[PDB]
Amino acid sequence: KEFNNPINFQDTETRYGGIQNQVVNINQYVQRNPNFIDLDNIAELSEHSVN
Amino acid sequence: QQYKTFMGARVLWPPEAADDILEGAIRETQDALKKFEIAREGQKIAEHLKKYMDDHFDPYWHVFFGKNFGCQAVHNKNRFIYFYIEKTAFLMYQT
Amino acid sequence: HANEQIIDMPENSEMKSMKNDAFSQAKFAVENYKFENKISSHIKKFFDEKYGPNWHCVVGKHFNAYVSYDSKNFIFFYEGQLAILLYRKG
Amino acid sequence: EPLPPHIIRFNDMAQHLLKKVIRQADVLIKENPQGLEKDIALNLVKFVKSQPEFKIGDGEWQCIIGKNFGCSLTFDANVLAFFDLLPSRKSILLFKSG
Amino acid sequence: MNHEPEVKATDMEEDMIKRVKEIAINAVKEYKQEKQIAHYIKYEFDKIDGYGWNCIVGRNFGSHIIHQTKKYIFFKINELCLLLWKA
Amino acid sequence: RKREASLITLNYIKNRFYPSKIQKIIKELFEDRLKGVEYDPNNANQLSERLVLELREKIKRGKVPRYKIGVQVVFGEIKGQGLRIASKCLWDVQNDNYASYTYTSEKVYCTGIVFGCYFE
Amino acid sequence: LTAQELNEDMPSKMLEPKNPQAPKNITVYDYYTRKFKTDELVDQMIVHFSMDGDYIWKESNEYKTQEEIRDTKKALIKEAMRKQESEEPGANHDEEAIKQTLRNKFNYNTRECQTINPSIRERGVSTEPPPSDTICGNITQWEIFDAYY
Amino acid sequence: TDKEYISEEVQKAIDDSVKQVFGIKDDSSQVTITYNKDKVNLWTQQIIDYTIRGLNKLGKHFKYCVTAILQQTNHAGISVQITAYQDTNTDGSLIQCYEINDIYAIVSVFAMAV
Repeated sequence: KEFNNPINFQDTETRYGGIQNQVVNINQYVQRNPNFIDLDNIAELSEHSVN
Repeated sequence: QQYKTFMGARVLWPPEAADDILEGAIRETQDALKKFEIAREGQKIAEHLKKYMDDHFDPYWHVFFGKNFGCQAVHNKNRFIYFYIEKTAFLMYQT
Repeated sequence: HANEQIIDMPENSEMKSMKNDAFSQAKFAVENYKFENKISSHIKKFFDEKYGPNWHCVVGKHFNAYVSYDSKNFIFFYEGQLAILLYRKG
Repeated sequence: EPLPPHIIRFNDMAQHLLKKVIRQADVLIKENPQGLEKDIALNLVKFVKSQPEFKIGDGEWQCIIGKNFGCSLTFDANVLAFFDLLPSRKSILLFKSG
Repeated sequence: MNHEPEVKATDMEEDMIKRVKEIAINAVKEYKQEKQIAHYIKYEFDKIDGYGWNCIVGRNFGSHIIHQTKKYIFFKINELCLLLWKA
Repeated sequence: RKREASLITLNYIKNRFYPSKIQKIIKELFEDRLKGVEYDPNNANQLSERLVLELREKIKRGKVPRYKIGVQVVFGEIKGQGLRIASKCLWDVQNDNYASYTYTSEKVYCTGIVFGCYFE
Repeated sequence: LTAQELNEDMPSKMLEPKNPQAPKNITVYDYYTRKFKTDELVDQMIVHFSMDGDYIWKESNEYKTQEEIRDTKKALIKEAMRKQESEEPGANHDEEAIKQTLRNKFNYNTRECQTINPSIRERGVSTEPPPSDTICGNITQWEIFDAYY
Repeated sequence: TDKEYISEEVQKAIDDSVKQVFGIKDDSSQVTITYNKDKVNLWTQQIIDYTIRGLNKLGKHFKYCVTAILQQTNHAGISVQITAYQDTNTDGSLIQCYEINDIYAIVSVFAMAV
């Protein structure tokens, strides 16, 4: 008829994400003499009217 | 516009505020109103609630409850709570 | 008939333009729009245009309110029967 | 070793250095409360400059303290410390720009 | 309407100060957000005045910052305060 | 309140305050099991799994039953390595929710995303 | 963008991509526009953990820029070293001292600037409408006429 | 069986999305797009929309949660793990890890009955 939960709902299965290991050099240079970061302190505002 | 009844109170169903800050908020007003009445000494219970919000949540809450009013206000993301109880409608928003 | 107001506006340093436009707008806003929410949308929009943003105003026939504001930006006046409240914060 | 209440937005700095800045920053705001942000900024830059083994070179220590400010700065690698003290509720930006 | 800014504290050349208020009106209309405004100023000022540069856009703040000589300018637009400098 | 009694018919919902309640529950567990912040070898990956199994049961304990729980944990080393873990779930608006918490140490970061979907 | 039919002619509902937790709208005051500006459409996409980290690869576009910055700073240090070594006889100034020697009082002034912030203040305002009194009046033909007479 | 969940179909949907963003495929690195801090923020929003749209097309009456994890040029021991409190003979979930030149990206998909 309408929507009822008598059916057992318990069972649990996991899976295991990962990535494949590579070379140490990686052909990349750590960090930049300077670095560019744009830091806000203000919290994004939104207006709602209620009567 | 569509209201809803949760924790013995009539709130705007799409809960603008986060559902933890809202639950603790409504419950404090109901436990404030069980002590002080709106009809007699109605200024006091607002100032009690305003200070309470600043203690448990971020500061500079504005508190506005009346039997009849209409407001359009700018608030922070998920920091707007508007609920009716019996006949009296309680608005408040963080800045 | 607006027996008891609360005026906490700057007044000094030709900022009476920002107090007088509270009494002036209110009168024009109330008679035309005739809807509590829409008043709070009109008065706010004006005061943001002229004196920069983060103004909150709340208009009701009967309401209680305790709030935090920016010193010398808060005015509470009765326009006729209606009771308009506007103030800056942030 | 106690550390006063604070909210990290972004910390691109060693923990040893950051902890030492926050302690000073809390004590320095507590000294002159309801005091101007530049007065607190000045004395904070003096401290971090004055303290030895705190220098990472390149630019020069320069601190910005406000309640409401967005920004975008070019700084030296692992030298920028942003934090906001919970009791004061005032953000503090401290870094070196080359 | 948005009237032209007013430079409070400044150390810029008669040619430069014009280019700053220029970039300032362009930036304010293009981007709404306070961080996005700053982000434009800098990246434009990285083409004209060499790699190193910095920009802040605060409604209410304070500081002291070390800047290269003739490469500092603080202009306050109507109810918003923009501080930029070099190195 | 006939419209309210009606509202229960279309969807029973049982909207148990999913966001911060779970966010508080996961936060409390993460701190205890992270133990040594310094430890991020290759033999702790197997131990980082064990964490995830424990997590999902405590989600059942924290006033969820009728909801359908799916949790994804990510445990990673940071070396100023710039990565962004975003998500977006196709669900019934205001009828389901998500819970997220991230714990950043000096040398290690652990983020726990928990998805709950109502079922009848 | 599909709809679920619910069994036994229940009110139809559906399932939308949009995350509900994300705010409905987002409003960010423009100074050019000079009035608050609302954006009904939102990015409606939740991020658990964001991390922007200094880390560049060999032969980027962003590396070349970093090299130029080093080469300019180096050139200024080299010139400043060489000029101090050329002017002075057998100069023993270290490269670290020469940099500190390059930053002057008339080559790096250090200004302080704050904005004028109004002190926050918390006030109460209770508005109670005029008292409303019950009145009871009866009117009969005689009482009208009695006054009229 | 018109409705029902299938392992292959989901994997195919994610492949198409990862291809749609930056994969001509064909067994040769015809493109190379190294991971910027600017482009990462855009890619996530692009990938996730494309994955959902992909799942939507063939979609039955399954709700779909998709999380996008990006990683800056590996070199950092990351381990992702997924568990679903859901009846077996009802739904299954899958994750698929991709190795696309400089950028490394893991995509997860939860399936929930309706």
